[PDB]
Formats: sequence, C-alpha cells, structure tokens
Amino acid sequence: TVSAPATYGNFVLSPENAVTAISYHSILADS
Amino acid sequence: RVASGAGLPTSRQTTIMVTKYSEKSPITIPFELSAACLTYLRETFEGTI
Repeated sequence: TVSAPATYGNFVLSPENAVTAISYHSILADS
Repeated sequence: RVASGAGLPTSRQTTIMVTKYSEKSPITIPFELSAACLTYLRETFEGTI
C-alpha cells in the first residue's frame, strides 16, 4: 500500500465533482 | 397691454393658447461583462488571499 496525495493541492477549493456542479447549473439555467 | 389715453381701445383676449409639437430621439450604448469575473463576484468564495 502506497500513500498517494488525496487532493489536487491547497490553492483552490477541494471537491473534484466540480464538473457535475457547473454542468448542473448550466442545465438549470477548510484549506 | 397699455392703458390708452388718446384713442378708444378695442377689447382683446388677455390669454392666448399656443400649440407646440414634440421631437423624439433615442440614445443607446452597449457594454459587455466577462462570465468569469461574474462568477467570481457571484460565488462569494473567500478562502485564500
């Protein structure tokens, strides 16, 4: 078992689901 | 009107009505807003400097 980084850095808000969020907003029209 | 002293003055209407027509004119200018800056302003995120 290898401990890889859990997040894409520390400079922008975390969640990786951002693709679904922006697209959903288009459909509707801690560091 | 001026009170007369030599001739007999004719009676007149002391008020007259005039009609004026109006002119119309529109003025317009466009301006544009980037979406990215609008999202910055809308979404209120403040975590980092």
